[PDB]
Amino acid sequence: AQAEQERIRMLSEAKSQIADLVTLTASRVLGAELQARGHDALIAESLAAL
Amino acid sequence: EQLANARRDYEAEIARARQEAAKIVAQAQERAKQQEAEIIAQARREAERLKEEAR
Repeated sequence: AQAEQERIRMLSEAKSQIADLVTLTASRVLGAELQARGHDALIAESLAAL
Repeated sequence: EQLANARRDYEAEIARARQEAAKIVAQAQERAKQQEAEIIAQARREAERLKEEAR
């Protein structure tokens, strides 16, 4: 039972690490896209609520 | 003579019973300890195998 619980914990930790790596990769891709296109296009979103 | 024989027989019976009980108790304790040690070793081996499979 302890081995099964450890396996479940390891699976959860692996899923968490995969999510963190995916978030880091998405952040890097978004940063590259912002550097290429330019953040100025987001300025129009300032009037959504303000 | 009858009194002496009765006393000797009672003493011998008590000694034999005590020796048998002590020997049986010691054997049972040794067997239990060996079984517990073997169980601990088997549990450790199973845990190691499960950890390797999970890794």
